[PDB]
Amino acid sequence: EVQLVQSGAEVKKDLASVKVSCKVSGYTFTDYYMHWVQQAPGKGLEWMGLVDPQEGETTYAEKFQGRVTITADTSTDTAYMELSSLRSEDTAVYYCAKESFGIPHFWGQGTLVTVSSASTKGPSVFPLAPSSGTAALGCLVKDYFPEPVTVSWNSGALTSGVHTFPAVLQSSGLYSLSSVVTVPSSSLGTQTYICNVNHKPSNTKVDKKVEP
Amino acid sequence: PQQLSPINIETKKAISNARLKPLDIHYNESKPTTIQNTGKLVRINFKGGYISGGFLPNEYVLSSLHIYWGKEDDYGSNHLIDVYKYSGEINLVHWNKKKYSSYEEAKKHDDGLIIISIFLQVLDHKNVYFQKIVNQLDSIRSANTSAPFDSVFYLDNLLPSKLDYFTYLGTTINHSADAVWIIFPTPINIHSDQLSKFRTLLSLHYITENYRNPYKLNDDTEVYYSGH
Amino acid sequence: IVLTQSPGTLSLSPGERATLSCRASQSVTSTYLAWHQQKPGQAPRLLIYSSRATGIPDRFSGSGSGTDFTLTISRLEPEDFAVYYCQQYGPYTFGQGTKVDIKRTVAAPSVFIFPPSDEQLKSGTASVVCLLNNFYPREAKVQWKVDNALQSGNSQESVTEQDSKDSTYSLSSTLTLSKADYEKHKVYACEVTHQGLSSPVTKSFNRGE
Ligand code: NA
Ligand code: NA
Ligand code: NA
Ligand code: NA
Ligand code: NA
Repeated sequence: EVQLVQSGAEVKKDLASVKVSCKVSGYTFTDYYMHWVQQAPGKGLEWMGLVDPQEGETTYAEKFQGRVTITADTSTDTAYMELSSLRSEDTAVYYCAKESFGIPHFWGQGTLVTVSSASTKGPSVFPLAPSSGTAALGCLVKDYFPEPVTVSWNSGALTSGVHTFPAVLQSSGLYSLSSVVTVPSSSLGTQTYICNVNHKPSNTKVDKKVEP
Repeated sequence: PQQLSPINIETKKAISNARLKPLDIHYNESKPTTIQNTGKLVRINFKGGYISGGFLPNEYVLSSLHIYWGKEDDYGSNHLIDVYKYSGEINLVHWNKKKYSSYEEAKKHDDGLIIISIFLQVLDHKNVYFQKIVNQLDSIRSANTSAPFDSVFYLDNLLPSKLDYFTYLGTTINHSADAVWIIFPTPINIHSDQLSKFRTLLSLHYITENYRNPYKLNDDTEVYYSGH
Repeated sequence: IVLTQSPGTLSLSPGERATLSCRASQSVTSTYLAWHQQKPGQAPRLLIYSSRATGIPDRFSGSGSGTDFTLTISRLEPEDFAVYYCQQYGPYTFGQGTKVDIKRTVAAPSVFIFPPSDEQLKSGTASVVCLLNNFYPREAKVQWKVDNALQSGNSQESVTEQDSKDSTYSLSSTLTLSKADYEKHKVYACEVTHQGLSSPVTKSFNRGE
């Protein structure tokens, strides 16, 4: 019945303005309110504002006031959300959402707006070899922007006992994750272990043999 | 210049024009969709319905309805007739669809909006038709809250018994847009218990009153009156 | 204005009952509070507004008034394990969130230190990783020591989501230094405290060994 189709994820430099969209279908746009919500990565939900699409009358949260503009296009059944002066901390997922009983009833899928001065750089994969009955080994994926990056072991053959961690943003602005696997120590010298790193935004496919 | 709304209607100063034909109201096909508490007032959204004839260039389609009231039953309408005020006011909003691409656009032009004003007068008589709206108010007690109008309701039944009218070029009540007013001075009658449910609605505090206080009729502004 | 949910995180098994609660600073006028479910990497979902949303099953039920409200899930399930939020309307402030994880027996971290690679050292920087694997609960602590000088502010960390097959959390810890700074010390180590561990564990290596 009701579908909310939001615009695709964006990457923006500092001091820029992004305009996220929401495409609405399966109900009368103007008969209900329309909400917008923030969700920074890891942290929880925070209400940004709302709009009456019938008259285009808005009220924003005072926290977001001035640096946000919600709009509603009754012709194209499209709500919009415009962030004014973008900053590092504005990196978040932005949900449009249809109101139904005073509150956001049906949510959209969000739009991952990401804010950085950092240019598109490919990673540098380095090994995490042990020395030393089970043993750990891995690959450190480093110095890359933006997200995401996929990692697999032995061309997707070794899935069991694996842990690919979430990334951390370094002070340089570039992300840096690590992938690891726990293996029997008896099969250390015999069995080969290769990590398959894939970072699509720079076309950087890298395979790395992991040996002591 | 702009003529702010609402105003007082000096019946004695109203000018009678022969170019007014009889007003023609077709709400027979108009079914309500959702009812809304906007934080400031009750709004009832309509699909279908239009008005024509009279001084109108063409058909104007029915968009929605607003409801206004006061702190006390005796004084709560927007517009006034010779400084007399009714208990409340229904504002039926229409726009020029023949011409414009949208309501949103219609607001931008002085031929875009036509708002019919129906007066609410509290007597000792439960209005069976108006009750249908009253029955909804629990669903929209919270602010900025929409809900499906959950009953059968013909908007035609809220029309006055006498459809003689005043008309003037004013604005919307919130001053957002120019608008032409059609004001029926004959009110429909309701009970005090019906109007009291509205005052329990929450605001953006409760919405105990929501009418706008009147403005000076501008020197160039004329108010026309049709003898039905 | 301000809502605070209890607990910080609520641990339980399938089949039994979950009692989530949200408490507020000021009176929630006319008792207008709502409860939203959010599974990871996903859109939130309106459960209740003590009013059932259509689509939401008979398991769930909300209640309360004033400044004390409670979401109750009788007869849990595996899909029900998510992050939960309470919202106050009728403004629109959200609760800080309650994470519903899975109740597993008290496990302990298999700790492993990893030195930097020579290929990285070429560049001019060096990364010292410390892995802690498959433990419960999530609350773990890691302390880096360089010549037994206790380190802070040069560490960064990650944590995996609760692993779906064995109900445990793993943890990376990336210590970072320049090659000049790195090549002026000997004994690099990671001290790992955890509740499951009856006493603190250390793991370590000596540079170039
Ligand atoms: Na949904
Ligand atoms: Na060797
Ligand atoms: Na014009
Ligand atoms: Na004003
Ligand atoms: Na004004």
